[PDB]
Amino acid sequence: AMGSMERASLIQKAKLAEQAERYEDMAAFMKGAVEKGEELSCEERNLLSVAYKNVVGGQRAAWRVLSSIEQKSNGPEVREYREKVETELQGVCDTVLGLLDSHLIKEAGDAESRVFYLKMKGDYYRYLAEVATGDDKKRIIDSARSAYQEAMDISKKEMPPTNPIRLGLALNFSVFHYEIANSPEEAISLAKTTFDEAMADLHTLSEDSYKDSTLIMQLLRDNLTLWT
Amino acid sequence: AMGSMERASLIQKAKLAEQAERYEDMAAFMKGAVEKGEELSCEERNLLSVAYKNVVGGQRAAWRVLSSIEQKSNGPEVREYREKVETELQGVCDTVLGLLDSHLIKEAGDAESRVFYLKMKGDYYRYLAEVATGDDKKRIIDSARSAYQEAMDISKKEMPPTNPIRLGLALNFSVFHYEIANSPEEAISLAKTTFDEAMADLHTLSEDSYKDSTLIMQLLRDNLTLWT
Amino acid sequence: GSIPGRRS
Amino acid sequence: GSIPGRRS
Ligand SMILES: *Cc1ccc(S(=O)(=O)N2CCN(C)CC2)cc1
Ligand SMILES: *Cc1ccc(S(=O)(=O)N2CCN(C)CC2)cc1
Ligand SMILES: [Cl-]
Ligand SMILES: [Cl-]
Repeated sequence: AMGSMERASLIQKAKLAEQAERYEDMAAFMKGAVEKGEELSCEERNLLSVAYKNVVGGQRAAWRVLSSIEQKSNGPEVREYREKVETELQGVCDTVLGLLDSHLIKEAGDAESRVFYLKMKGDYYRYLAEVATGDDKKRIIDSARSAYQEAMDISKKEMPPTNPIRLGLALNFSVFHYEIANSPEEAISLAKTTFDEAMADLHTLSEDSYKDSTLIMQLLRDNLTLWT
Repeated sequence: AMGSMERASLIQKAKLAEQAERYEDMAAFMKGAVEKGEELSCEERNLLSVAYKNVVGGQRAAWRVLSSIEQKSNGPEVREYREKVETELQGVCDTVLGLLDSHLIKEAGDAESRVFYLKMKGDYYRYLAEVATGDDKKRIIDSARSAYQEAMDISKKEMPPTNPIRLGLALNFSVFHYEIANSPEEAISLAKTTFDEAMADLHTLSEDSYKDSTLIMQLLRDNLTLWT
Repeated sequence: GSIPGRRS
Repeated sequence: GSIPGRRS
């Protein structure tokens, strides 16, 4: 618990931890900062997101290595170790989801913060769904879908089609459709419509905003190239 | 503590952890395997060494990032966080040194195992010396020197000049001289003599041994190029 | 690929 | 550079 460290110090240390590539530390500092109870600024939300995407990204890559070895194998060691990594990953996803539920989402009133947190909620339920096999796997998938859908509804009402958070949300929801929901046609249609509506709005942007939006558009096009 | 897991299972999981790039896990499994009390085979020594070099390698890279930021800075946060990473690094080095002292070195009777463990002992005292500033920094440097020197004496009596452990020991002792002991001339002379005596022994080797030895010779030449 | 999201 | 020593 980071309860004895100042909020501003936790934020400063999270930035240092990023520079040092100490992502577990970075996540613990940002968890501490959230638990101070104040809303997060745009920059602080990004730090929270980057910390946990790196932590869970390493766990997911490890889980995929071990899952592949285990599939080829079919002693208990490979399964046991895959299970250990899986439980650790589930614990990190549950931690992030807990921060969003207590109480980041309910205090997020602006569209930019609310969309950001709901996209996170969809992503972390998606990572749970990647490893799920039991009685609640359908419910996990629906929890991801519901979070992404609420984020999409807000983003289409409140943000321009080139907004980078709106674009990244659509990208990740399209990956959800393709990889989790077994809806490749929905994934392709979402990615295409998102790309085209962004293209048509680029003329409104400054040079710096243009760079930000076109970077994510390229990720949409990369997926469309792979899927079609 | 890994006391309830079988030795063979710990070894198997250390190999899986390597494939999954889970080096902290890998180190904990290999620590558990050492604590079973049996000597380690050549392969098991390599697993132990690779696990801890990755763990301490990440800590050292982080410490250098933070130390550099702290030097440029001269709030307490940068120093505090550098100190936290430093203490963690010191704890890992102390853990490795403890395994070597209890009881890997004393049970190592063959030259190949004894040289391997003494080289490790020099390396981990060297990593302690990289961060040391207090009353015992000279003693830490001398502990590294003494371990490397005993390893060198055994290796010159018992191994051919192309033996990869002998070569890597000489490489790392030359780095100790250059970077820690402020003896660049000793570092250059050790690297040159090691390279030349290895060159003269390559004719005795099979194609596979030739590849193993020449790879480390290239690291010696790379340092000589940088130092001269 | 999803958003890498690994660098601030 | 010392021995990388990072891969078995
Ligand atoms: C989900 C998502 C992650 C990252 C981006 S971004 O890389 O465009 N960018 C991160 C930095 N902040 C300040 C702006 C957004 C977009 C979507
Ligand atoms: C200190 C040191 C580390 C690694 C080597 S090596 O890469 O040549 N090699 C590692 C694998 N084992 C089986 C042989 C040695 C040499 C020195
Ligand atoms: Cl609010
Ligand atoms: Cl023995």
